[PDB]
Amino acid sequence: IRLQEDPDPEDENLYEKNPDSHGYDKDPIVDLWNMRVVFFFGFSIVLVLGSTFVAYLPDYRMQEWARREAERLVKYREANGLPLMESNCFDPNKIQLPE
Amino acid sequence: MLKIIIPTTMLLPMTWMSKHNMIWINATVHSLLISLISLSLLNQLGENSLNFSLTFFSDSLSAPLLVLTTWLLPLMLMASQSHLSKETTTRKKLYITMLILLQLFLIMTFTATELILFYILFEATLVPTLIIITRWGNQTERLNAGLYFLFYTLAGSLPLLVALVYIQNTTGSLNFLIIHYWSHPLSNSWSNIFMWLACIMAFMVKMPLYGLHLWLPKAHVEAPIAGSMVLAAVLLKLGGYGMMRITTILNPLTNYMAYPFLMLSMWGMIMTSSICLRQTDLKSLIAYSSVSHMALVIVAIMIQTPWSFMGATALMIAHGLTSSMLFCLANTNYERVHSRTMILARGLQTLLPLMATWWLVASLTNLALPPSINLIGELFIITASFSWSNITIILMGMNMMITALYSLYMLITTQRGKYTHHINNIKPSFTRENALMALHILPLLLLTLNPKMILGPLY
Amino acid sequence: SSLLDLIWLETILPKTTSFIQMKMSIMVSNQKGLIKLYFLSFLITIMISMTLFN
Amino acid sequence: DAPPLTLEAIKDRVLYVLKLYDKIDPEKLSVNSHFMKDLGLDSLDQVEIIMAMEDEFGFEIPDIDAEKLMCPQEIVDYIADKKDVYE
Amino acid sequence: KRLFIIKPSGFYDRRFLKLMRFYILLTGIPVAIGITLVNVFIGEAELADIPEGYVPEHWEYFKHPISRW
Amino acid sequence: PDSWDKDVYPEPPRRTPAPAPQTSLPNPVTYLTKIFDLLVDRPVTLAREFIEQQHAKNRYYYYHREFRRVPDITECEEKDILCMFEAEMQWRRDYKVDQEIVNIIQERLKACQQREGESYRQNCAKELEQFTQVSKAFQDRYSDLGAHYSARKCLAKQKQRMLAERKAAKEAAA
Amino acid sequence: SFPKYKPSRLATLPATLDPAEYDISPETRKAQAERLAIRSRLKREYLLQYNDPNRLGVIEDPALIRWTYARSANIYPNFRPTPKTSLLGALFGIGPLFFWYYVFKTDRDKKEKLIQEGKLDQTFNISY
Amino acid sequence: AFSAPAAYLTHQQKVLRLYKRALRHLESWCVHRDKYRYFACLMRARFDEHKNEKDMVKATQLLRQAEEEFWYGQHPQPYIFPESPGGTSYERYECYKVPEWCLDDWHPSEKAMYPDYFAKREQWKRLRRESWEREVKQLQEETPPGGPRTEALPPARKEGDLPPLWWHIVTRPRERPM
Amino acid sequence: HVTKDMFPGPYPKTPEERAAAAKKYNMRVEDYEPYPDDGMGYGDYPKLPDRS
Ligand SMILES: CCCCCCCCCCCCCCCCCC(=O)OC[C@H](COP(=O)([O-])OCC(O)COP(=O)([O-])OC[C@@H](COC(=O)CCCCCCCCCCCCCCCCC)OC(=O)CCCCCCCCCCCCCCCCC)OC(=O)CCCCCCCCCCCCCCCCC
Ligand SMILES: CCCCCCCCCCCCCCCCCC(=O)OC[C@H](COP(=O)([O-])OCC[N+](C)(C)C)OC(=O)CCCCCCCCCCCCCCCCC
Ligand SMILES: CCCCCCCCCCCCCCCCC[C@@H](O)O[C@H](CO[C@H](O)CCCCCCCCCCCCCCC)COP(=O)(O)OCC[N+](C)(C)C
Ligand SMILES: CCCCCCCC/C=C\CCCCCCCC(=O)O[C@H](COC(=O)CCCCCCC/C=C/CCCCCCCC)COP(=O)(O)OCCN
Ligand SMILES: CCCCCCCC/C=C\CCCCCCCC(=O)O[C@H](COC(=O)CCCCCCC/C=C/CCCCCCCC)COP(=O)(O)OCCN
Ligand SMILES: *P(=O)(O)OCC(C)(C)[C@H](O)C(=O)NCCC(=O)NCCSC(=O)CCCCCCCCCCCCC
Repeated sequence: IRLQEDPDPEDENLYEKNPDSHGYDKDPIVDLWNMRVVFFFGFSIVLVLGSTFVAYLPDYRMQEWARREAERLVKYREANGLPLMESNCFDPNKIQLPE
Repeated sequence: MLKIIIPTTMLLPMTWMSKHNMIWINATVHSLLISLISLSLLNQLGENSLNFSLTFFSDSLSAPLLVLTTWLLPLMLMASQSHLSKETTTRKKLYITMLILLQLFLIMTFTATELILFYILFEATLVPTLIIITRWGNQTERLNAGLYFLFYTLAGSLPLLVALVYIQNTTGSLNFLIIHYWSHPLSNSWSNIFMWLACIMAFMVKMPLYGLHLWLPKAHVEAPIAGSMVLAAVLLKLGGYGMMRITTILNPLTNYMAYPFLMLSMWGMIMTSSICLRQTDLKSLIAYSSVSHMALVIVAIMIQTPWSFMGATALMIAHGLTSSMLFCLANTNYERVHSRTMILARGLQTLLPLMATWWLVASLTNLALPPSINLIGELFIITASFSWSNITIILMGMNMMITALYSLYMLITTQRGKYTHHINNIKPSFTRENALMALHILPLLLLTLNPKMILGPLY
Repeated sequence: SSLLDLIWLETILPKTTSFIQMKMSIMVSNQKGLIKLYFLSFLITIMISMTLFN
Repeated sequence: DAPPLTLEAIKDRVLYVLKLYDKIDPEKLSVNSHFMKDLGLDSLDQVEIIMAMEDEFGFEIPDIDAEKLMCPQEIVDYIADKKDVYE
Repeated sequence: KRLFIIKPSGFYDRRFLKLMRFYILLTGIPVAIGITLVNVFIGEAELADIPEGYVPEHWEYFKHPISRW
Repeated sequence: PDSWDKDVYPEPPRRTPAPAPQTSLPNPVTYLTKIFDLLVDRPVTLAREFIEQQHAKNRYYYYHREFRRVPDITECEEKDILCMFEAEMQWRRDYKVDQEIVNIIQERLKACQQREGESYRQNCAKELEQFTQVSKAFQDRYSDLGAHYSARKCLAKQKQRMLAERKAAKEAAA
Repeated sequence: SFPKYKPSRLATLPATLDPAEYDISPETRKAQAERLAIRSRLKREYLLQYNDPNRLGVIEDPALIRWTYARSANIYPNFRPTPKTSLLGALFGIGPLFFWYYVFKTDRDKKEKLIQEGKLDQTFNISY
Repeated sequence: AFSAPAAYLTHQQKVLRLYKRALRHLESWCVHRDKYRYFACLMRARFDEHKNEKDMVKATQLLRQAEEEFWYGQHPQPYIFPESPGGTSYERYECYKVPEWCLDDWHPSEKAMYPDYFAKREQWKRLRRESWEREVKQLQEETPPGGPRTEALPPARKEGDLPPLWWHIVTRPRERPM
Repeated sequence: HVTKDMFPGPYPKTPEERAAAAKKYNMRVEDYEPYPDDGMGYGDYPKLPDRS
């Protein structure tokens, strides 16, 4: 041997001292409460509440607004015989091309 | 963003002031609360971004990445408390401090509105990661892995700093909004070619590009479980976020300069999948799978179409979740048998049934199974590549076949067959490990239910 | 796995760069600490600076 | 599903097959008789006997093991051990 | 003659699944009941023309009661 | 139903032939329709009547947001950031509305195909030409702008189209 | 007589058809005995550790350790640039890249030429 | 399976293995019992014809030619018993085989559901622990100094001992465990 | 518990090294055979028969 070194310790099993262990801590009470807070907060609060919050987020992306605007535009343009999609994005009168 | 930034900097003193047995409980609970608060960032706009102040802003690209970071912190705490039982209180608190610092840097990285502040934070993420790897890794090779990771990233990113300060001198600003509104075409010249190279090479190294990827297996295999989880799920996505952001000022030169990187990405996607087929180590298999998926994301960014960016965002989020879960599963197996070899532990389905179910679900998401967001992103990238050219479909189909092959090979090897006879210490799965897998996998399926939340700004 | 990842991609960038840096480090630091030698070096430097810099 | 095997049933079936063998005299055949020491058969006869037992019980006896079964009692013990029969 | 079937421990997997079900249904069931009560009694808004001289709010631009809240 | 606009989403009048039975055998479809109306339709209609009664007691309204027009990128001066921002936002909103118009025309096309059934190739010629025109205009406007599209890029594309058309007209008139 | 069997790498030669199986030397018998002795020694070691009532964990396999080490960590130290290695590396690492570059470059050049000449069917191609 | 193999197969062992394999493949060709009986008797006639042969060189050459003939004329799809290595029911019940060490990780409530079984199991565990030293001592006394020359194991020579290295053989999972 | 002397090493060039490699890999000296030293990184790992 080249050193005064400790032997490699045996692996510690959490189920030996505490058969009904959750794997969080050596102390039974701390282990139980760690399980409880993780399950409650994570699953209940974050999963359920965040999923329902995201489901009912207000329509700030303007999908339904854009659909209603498109319906108004289509109704007006087909009533008057105009093309449904304008051929140009901008006004050629406003655009000044080089000679 | 301060309502999310300050609670992290308050996680720090709370961690250092809590009792010796309440550190894990406090850190986990308040990380979950901060994740819930960060869920409010998903209410984005259709026209522009959320310009909170002069320093921070949020977008449809930043918000899912922030949510993923904040959600990943408590999972890392759970895995860490698994493997750090015998540590001293001071060193446990130092580990939690490194994790909290990494999360704070990542938050400010995704929300930084200037390219220079973004650079400072995205380079600041290196120190906690390097400390975590080279200090709390198990094997001898953690030191060499840390050296490889650090020097690859810095060699990539220093020319980026030079290019950024040059662009600030040239145009007067590095603000993302201003450089978006005042962008000009990049003429075909050698100077412009090397500017393009500086920026893109920084982020390609961070991605990684095939051929610049060896640091990834080295670091991901040799890091502790929390280090592996954050390296794959979030730190690989700094490259994608940066490449998406910085390509505003690189057109039309990106049309001509993307050929070498597209060729490298497609062929290396094939090559890394084939490597995965013949890997004797489980962690290396997961790392090379990460490389293949990031190659697909690089292809998406380089072809640079509205359909490719949405696929890139979806694939980045999905890969983060899936790879983190796979690393956690492999780590549970390792904590049983203290070896990373894939054929050592077999019959784990007949020894641990619920973990076999978790393995099945993670491997079903790893390969693109519809309607998962993994498949959604992969399919959008494939469609954009098909519009780019019609042989990209050949390469993409080959990659999908090989991905299914190696994913199911990993599942069958570890879980099926007959158990190793002499491994007589496979204790039943802990509630902590089961809850970790559930918390990884349920958000993925919910994201399948609502997919517009992770499709990026181009949606 | 072997020929490209473990062998040639490793040889091109990181192995060759590390070898070059190690060789140059050995060359720079391999000095006997002789004032005669590095003062002769100073003389050469002074002559070069006087002549080739204008 | 199928009725479990018993030691008596296995013994009855092996002796039944052996009494249906023509080269064995059914009158002097017992459960302890040796195929070659006191029945006068040879190695090929023993091979055929083992194959007949394989067809009788519907499973295979590997050649490494079958070469040693020189007694109906030895065959019974082998088959009971392989089928997990203890009664 | 019944024989003992040697099996791994299912207690821990059963306990985890039971706890997971309890804690999802601890908040999920009240949320489902509340969503049903809101939907049945406080219906969705109906589209209307903006009265002249009246300036609405953003929640008044949204439709579902929960989204407006 | 007054839920949607019949002009925006047209449907032809539904011609349902009257039954003309020629057998004494009872119609199982008719018997089962009667059973379905007794067991399912009546309970669901009662439930909806109760819910709609509860809704009418809590009546409240939501409005459609109105955006006024602002000067566009053609009128905005060079590197005038505020006018550029307003014009860019307006162009983005118009892009969204155009996308939804194309979606409406596609819905018309799909519904007509399914409705006509075995004679769709002839009976849906009106919807096919309308979709062709709308899609061609939409493509010419927003075809190849890229991931980082903007009002400036679309203006450059339109200026290029106008130059090409002017050149072609000059060559034709030559 | 009967047609002969030609072994391949993926359909090997049966032991019963191997000519060396019917030409046995007295040194062949002692080689077989030595191999069996090695196997018996290894089996005894493994079985003792396996049936130990006090053993808990994994019986470490040095052969498995050596295999995994030789497959990954011992490759570069034992790699030398030879003509064969250099040519195989250059081929397998450069040829595919330039082949695919040529294929995609040619395809996209044809596509853009058709686009410019205005004879490519681009109708209904809205999503890109 | 149950028996330790030797360093080599003798000529007689090779001949008998060829005889059994040839009869099995002949039965696979001759599906019907009467046809199989006829051709099996002819096959045994050939073996008995060459049964008495003093020249071992000629005997080995005969065996080699017989092996070549068998390989040429073997059935491409020979009959395999369901539980045999090539069979359809091979290794079907391996996923149902669980070890007794897996049994002892049970929760106390689970173990309380089987009070009588676990008392006998504790008796077996005590019996295993009380004999290990005698087993290892007997193994190390009877081995040659060079080491084990074969895989065979000795019995228990005393009235209170157990055959060394017996636990996993005795307590192996049942063939139809679940 | 594997020592540094029980790992794969470089290609053996002397009969003493071939004997040491054979003993390390639990093989007879007569049966031990490395891969050819073509610089592919095989080292002194044995070349076993290519069967399954
Ligand atoms: C505020 C919380 C922290 C936030 C940090 C943010 C950044 C701040 C930087 C400066 C911080 C101040 C200086 C602290 C020095 C501490 C030294 C020490 O002894 O620490 C242990 C000490 C307790 O242990 P001890 O009893 O002294 O026993 C020590 C023995 O060594 C025990 O024996 P042992 O053997 O078990 O211990 C060995 C251990 C002992 O080693 C140590 O303790 C050394 C700790 C690190 C050295 C200091 C570095 C300073 C430079 C800046 C970077 C710091 C980042 C990490 C900060 C760690 C803070 C502890 O060494 C190791 O294990 C070696 C590990 C090697 C790797 C890790 C070390 C380096 C980490 C830093 C590098 C990464 C930086 C990334 C870049 C970004 C930077 C922001 O911890 C403390 O006292 C905690 C300090 C904070 C207390 C709370 C303060 C706030 C109170 C409430 C405020 C409320 C405000 C109002 C709110 C509104 C409502 C009212
Ligand atoms: C025990 C189980 C059942 C109950 C569960 C707990 C409550 C469930 C949700 C509320 C139920 C109904 C309450 C109505 C209150 C308003 C009455 C009214 O006239 O409103 C008119 C208004 C009309 O909409 P408005 O936008 O025009 O309102 C104008 C502004 N005020 C409100 C001032 C008039 O409707 C609402 O306010 C709708 C509110 C919907 C519910 C909001 C989210 C829930 C808030 C509580 C926290 C989360 C609880 C989730 C469930 C439990 C989780 C653990
Ligand atoms: C025993 C079990 C058997 C298997 C059963 C499960 C398998 C069946 C799955 C199929 C059934 C699905 C049920 C669908 C019910 C309808 C609800 C769903 O459709 O709503 C979704 C809502 O989306 C979901 O909320 C998804 C939320 C995504 C998760 C949010 C994050 C949760 C926090 C965790 C953080 C993780 C971060 C990861 C990176 C972001 C989709 O949006 P939408 O239907 O139109 O909303 C309706 C409300 N409206 C009308 C007002 C609009
Ligand atoms: C629909 C949502 C409503 C949910 C409301 C939830 C509010 C909190 C309820 C759950 C708290 C759990 C504990 C509740 C009371 C404690 C019960 C008790 O006495 O047990 C304690 C429990 O102690 C704990 O485990 C500590 C956890 C309780 C404190 C942590 C919760 C504080 C969270 C504050 C939430 C506010 C955040 C809002 C701002 C958002 C910030 C981003 C003793 O256990 P130990 O200390 O571990 O035993 C060892 C002693 N020898
Ligand atoms: C259809 C698939 C083709 C694949 C791509 C096409 C490339 C050509 C095919 C391979 C040619 C060489 C590529 C690299 C292969 C290296 C050769 C090699 O491995 O052996 C070298 C020999 O190489 C050399 O040292 C000398 C360099 C050149 C010799 C080999 C290249 C000669 C190729 C012939 C050119 C083509 C001939 C044209 C014929 C008509 C074709 C239309 C070492 O020899 P050994 O020690 O015996 O190791 C082998 C162990 N069994
Ligand atoms: P018991 O211990 O009495 O066994 C006696 C033996 C045979 C061991 C003798 O003592 C002995 O060694 N005799 C001399 C060696 C000898 O028998 N050589 C000849 C053996 S092979 C032989 O000649 C028979 C071959 C003919 C059959 C060939 C089979 C090929 C047909 C296969 C067809 C498969 C599908 C139909």
